[PDB]
Amino acid sequence: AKHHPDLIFCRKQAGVAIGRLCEKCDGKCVICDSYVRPCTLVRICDECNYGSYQGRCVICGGPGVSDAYYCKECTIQEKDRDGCPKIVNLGSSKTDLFYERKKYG
Amino acid sequence: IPWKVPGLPTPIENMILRYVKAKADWWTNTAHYNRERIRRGATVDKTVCKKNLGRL
Amino acid sequence: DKLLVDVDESTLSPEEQKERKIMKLLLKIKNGTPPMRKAALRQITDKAREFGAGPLFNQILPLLMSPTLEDQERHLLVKVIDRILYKLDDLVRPYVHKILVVIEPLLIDEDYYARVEG
Amino acid sequence: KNLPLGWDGKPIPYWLYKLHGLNINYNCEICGNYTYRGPKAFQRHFAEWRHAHGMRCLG
Amino acid sequence: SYECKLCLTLHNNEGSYLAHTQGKKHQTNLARRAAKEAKEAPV
Amino acid sequence: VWRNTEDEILKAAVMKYGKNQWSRIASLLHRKSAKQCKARWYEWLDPSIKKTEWSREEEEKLLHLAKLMPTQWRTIAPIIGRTAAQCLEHYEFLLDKAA
RNA sequence: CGCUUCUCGGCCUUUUGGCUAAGAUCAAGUGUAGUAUCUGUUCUUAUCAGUUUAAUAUCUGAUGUCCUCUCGAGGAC
Ligand SMILES: [Zn+2]
Ligand SMILES: [Zn+2]
Ligand SMILES: [Zn+2]
Repeated sequence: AKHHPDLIFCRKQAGVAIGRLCEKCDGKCVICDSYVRPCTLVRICDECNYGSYQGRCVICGGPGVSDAYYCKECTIQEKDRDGCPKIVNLGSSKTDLFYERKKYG
Repeated sequence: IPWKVPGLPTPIENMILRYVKAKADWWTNTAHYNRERIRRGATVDKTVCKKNLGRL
Repeated sequence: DKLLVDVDESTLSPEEQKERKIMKLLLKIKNGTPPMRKAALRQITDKAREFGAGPLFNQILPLLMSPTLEDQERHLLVKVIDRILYKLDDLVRPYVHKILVVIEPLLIDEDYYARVEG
Repeated sequence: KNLPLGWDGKPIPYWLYKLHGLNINYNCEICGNYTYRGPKAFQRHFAEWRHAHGMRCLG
Repeated sequence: SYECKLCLTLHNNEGSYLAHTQGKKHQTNLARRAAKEAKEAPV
Repeated sequence: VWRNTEDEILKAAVMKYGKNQWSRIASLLHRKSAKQCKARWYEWLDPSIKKTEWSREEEEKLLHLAKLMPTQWRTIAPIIGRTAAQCLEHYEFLLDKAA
């Protein structure tokens, strides 16, 4: 997302499987990282919906609870045409916070 | 803490020392007396206990 | 152990040995406050190519071989090895087999995040 | 000694002299082979009276 | 924010500004401003 | 440790407030305690701390004393007018250049 | 007219009600990423050649031929 530049997206061909977000992350656009005006639905790459990953939070990786949408901006500038936005790197943040957790308590 | 302000007309300083000596001696003697009360048990109080501790 | 004694930098005429000395900033990375960690990590990321692979790995890998590695220390060292890997691109070609000989265990271990990292 | 003056009234640090290119000399034939010190003085001189007068003498 | 008109430097805290006044930068600017001013006056 | 900014704020705060309310003062800077302010002021900051090198006579006195009254630095340091820290390290330094 | 003293007008200074146990008391979240500002510290070498740069810079390297004096010097070239 716009906030950790170390993150990556799948960027293969979109498909027909809709994308879902955890209850934790829910309520936002995936890219413009805002919280408003959902216009259109997300679609994800075939691999990025294969396997156990049926119904996972694109971002948080967790349980699918709702649908994932696109802000009015991103759909106006057509940033919504770059295929799977599935993030195929976990990122340092989750790792480090879990590690400090295991240390502390 | 030695209080020594130099420019004072010596007779004025003489007065002030007479008076502070009076007052401090009164302070002491009342401390002697309250502590004797408190050791004799005579009375209670939540102030004249903390006050006397401080003075003593 | 080197860090215990002291000697002047010029007298450390083996300027590669000077490099090694200042490289033992690794200890600051390993143990040290969050700010020590951040500053050290930037130091090493950007002086990476200046240091070069040989010294870096020859002084990193022994750590990772430590029996007394705890968790934090380990994930920290893998963080660095990653960042320097992103700077040194080819220079690792001589050092691959070493890198694997140490990373491999992360592939088979009960931690999840350790597997995904390695 | 070997460096120019400033509004402080004393010479400039030798690295400032090199950084501003004041160690580079540019000659202008139209100005009577006058030597300008550094790129800024040599860019300004095209609008200065000496160059304008040289151009006027050439018609 | 706090500005030194002699050095054209910005200072965030009042602590930063007082520490800037004791500097090779501030002091040398103060001393240069000093000597120049003195020389610069005139039946 | 202390940074020059905290140091300057200390100077000003003291000269304003007088030497007696360290609570207000330490309330001012973050990550500074009233005990520390008091200690630092009397140790280093206060103007009466004489900051020069040791005379030969001062070192004569120091050495002689630290031989007279072993390891009592807060007893000595008033007698030669420096802090316990100055007396201590400087006696260490004389002892090391001797040996 | 000179001296001196007093009266007043124009006015360029400081100016919280005290005692008590200095009345009593005396707060800081964490992490990940990046920038800015101060404090600090340092370049006079001459060419040439190279590297590199938009241009410097940087960085890299070396200090016409012969003799001799002590990088300098004299002469036959
Ligand atoms: Zn968006
Ligand atoms: Zn995908
Ligand atoms: Zn999520």
